[PDB]
Amino acid sequence: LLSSAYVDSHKWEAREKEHYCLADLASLMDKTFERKLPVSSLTISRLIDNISSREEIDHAEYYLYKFRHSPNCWYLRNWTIHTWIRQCLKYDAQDKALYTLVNKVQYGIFPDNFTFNLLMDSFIKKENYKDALSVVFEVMMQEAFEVPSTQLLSLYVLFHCLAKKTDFSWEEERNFGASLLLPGLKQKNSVGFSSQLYGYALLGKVELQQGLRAVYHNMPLIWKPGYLDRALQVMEKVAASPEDIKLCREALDVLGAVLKALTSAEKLVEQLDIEETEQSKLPQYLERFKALHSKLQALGKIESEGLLSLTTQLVKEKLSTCEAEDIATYEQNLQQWHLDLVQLIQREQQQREQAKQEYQAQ
Amino acid sequence: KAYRGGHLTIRLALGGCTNRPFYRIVAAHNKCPRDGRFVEQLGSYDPLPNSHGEKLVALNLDRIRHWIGCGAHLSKPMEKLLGLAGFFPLHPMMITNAERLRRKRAREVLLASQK
Amino acid sequence: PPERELSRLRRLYQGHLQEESGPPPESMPKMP
Amino acid sequence: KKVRPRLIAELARRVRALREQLNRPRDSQLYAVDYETLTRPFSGRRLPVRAWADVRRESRLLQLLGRLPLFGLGRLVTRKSWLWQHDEPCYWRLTRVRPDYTAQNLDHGKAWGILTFKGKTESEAREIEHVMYHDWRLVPKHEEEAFTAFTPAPEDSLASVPYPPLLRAMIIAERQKNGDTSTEEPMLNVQRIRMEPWDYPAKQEDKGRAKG
Amino acid sequence: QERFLFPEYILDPEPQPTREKQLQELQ
Repeated sequence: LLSSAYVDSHKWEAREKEHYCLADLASLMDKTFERKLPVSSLTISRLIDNISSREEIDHAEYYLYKFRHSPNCWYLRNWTIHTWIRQCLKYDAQDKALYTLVNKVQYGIFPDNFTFNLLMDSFIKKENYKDALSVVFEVMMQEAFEVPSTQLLSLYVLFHCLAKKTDFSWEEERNFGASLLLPGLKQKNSVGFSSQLYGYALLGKVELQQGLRAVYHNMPLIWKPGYLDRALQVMEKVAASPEDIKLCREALDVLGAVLKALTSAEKLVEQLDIEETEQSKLPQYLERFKALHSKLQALGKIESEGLLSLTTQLVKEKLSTCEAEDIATYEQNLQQWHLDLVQLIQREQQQREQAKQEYQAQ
Repeated sequence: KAYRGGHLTIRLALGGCTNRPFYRIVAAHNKCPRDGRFVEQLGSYDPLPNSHGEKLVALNLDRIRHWIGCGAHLSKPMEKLLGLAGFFPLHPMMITNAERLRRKRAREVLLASQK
Repeated sequence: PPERELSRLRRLYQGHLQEESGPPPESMPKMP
Repeated sequence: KKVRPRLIAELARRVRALREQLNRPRDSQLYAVDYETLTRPFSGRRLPVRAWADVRRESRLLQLLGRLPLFGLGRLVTRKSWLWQHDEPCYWRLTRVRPDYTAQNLDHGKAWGILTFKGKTESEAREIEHVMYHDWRLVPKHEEEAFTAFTPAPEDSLASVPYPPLLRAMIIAERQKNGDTSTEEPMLNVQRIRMEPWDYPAKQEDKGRAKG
Repeated sequence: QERFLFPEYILDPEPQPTREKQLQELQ
């Protein structure tokens, strides 16, 4: 999806590596942890640079865990994370990269948007939609939908997965809904609004079938009830918006199906007893949905184009526009990272000047 | 005896013989025993109605003010007594106990009447 | 107090609620 | 008259101090929990009844920050207790963090934020309290502005209140004795008194810590 | 802001300093 110009590694590869035997820094880290002293973020960055093979990737992830569970984990480096991801791509450890990203809690994997898009593009190139879905979910959990490139990538992956997937489990529905609603809100176009409708429909089904806590627990979703109300609000907003904006017929159909299924078919109470429940509001929800769907078809704002097809159109059209700016920002980040590494060396040598005095004081 | 912490508190010392309660309103270090040492005695209180049906209370208002200023606290019974005296606002629990008693009376009247 | 506040307290102490009591009598019953 | 020095007493004092210092327990140890018995394993004390559901259902501040970059530094964090109690937006800006790395999931530690209570913010970022509690929640990056949108309600309130009857009578009598026949009522100013809700966050900096 | 210490050239404390021996000397 992304250009080979995007996949370009030349700058990062040309980064001013300090070359060592991986066992060198491995022994250094072992000694530091035996002493129970704090390893240096710079040290772990250099080890990540010195990664040179698959078993070295394994050693590096082990040391990454050990450092993450260390005082200086507060000093992780985005360039170090990017180097890790690039090395995993290099040595075909993409499975390990995905696992570490999922266990970001245990390891601290917090890649930038550029690295997220890199991993997603690699997965799609491999055709690994099943795992591109997981990467999209991790982006959702991290709340990193700040760029149209990532937004479009996630939308395309999710719609492809929906096309190739029929049976759904409520947790999968939750993940899909969140990962669509976020970039859907980000994208102020017909595709974004249709994605918002789809995600709201899924989340409302989850809310009414499992629980609003089940919806908002650990997700980047609000706890205010009325996801179906927000869906109807989105449809009304589209209807009142300029006609060029359209809602996907597939999104409308799935929303109608959700409403129809809900209508057809220890304990704690989270809602104020005076505020009626979605279970009671369901008939009004269905009536409003029918009226709004009829109004939208009358206005012609409905779009019968396939979700995946329209997303592919948008990807082929606007992606490169995003790619150029993304690569420019990536170069800016690369030179910033080089300057930051220079600063790290400055601090390390300045402190070593004093560290020469440990026994001198004695 | 050096006390770890503690603070002055205006409270009641329960003097008097068995079945004959009588209280000395005193300002004493909160950790000290109930009837033990006390910084200063501020008044007295006779819970049992006297021959005139009066629950006599003496409050040395000057010293009470001085000690409240110095930072002495007030035990709930003393706060209630001051509220009755009008020196302090009626205690919230005094008001709410009055209301609870009213509801109890209403319930009992209804039950007796509904025979 | 407002019904909103009464409902909020009901939510907060769900499962341990006493019979909500209205305003007390204006004066002490005399118990005829 | 000269006293016999208490060398062993001094040694015991110093040794106990040093032992406590060198075995100061970790946060992940102190504030652990058993979700079966709802008892803290370190001390074996059972949590109060009213916190059982919250402990079972909700999550801790660091338990959330562990799933964010920079430990979610700069994000707005709200507490479930605050959300339930007040309709106004309450939260911390979470300016700084310091987790207990020794924890397996890094779900304990300390934090510092700018308090916003009832929609009124503060002048500085200070230490959090109740970090170890379970009633915390995260404001999503989106919806942050809408959630924090607070309309300052009219704050005008009583300037003064009447004295208690007897104090009023005392003041009036003293005035009349002094000849100050000014009949204006005596009132007690209350603006000077800054009433705060009982659940308002307290100064964690002055709070103590558990011991083994 | 940030600082670092070096696991090389270390200066280290001791385990169980045993101030009991120090007082046994004192008395």
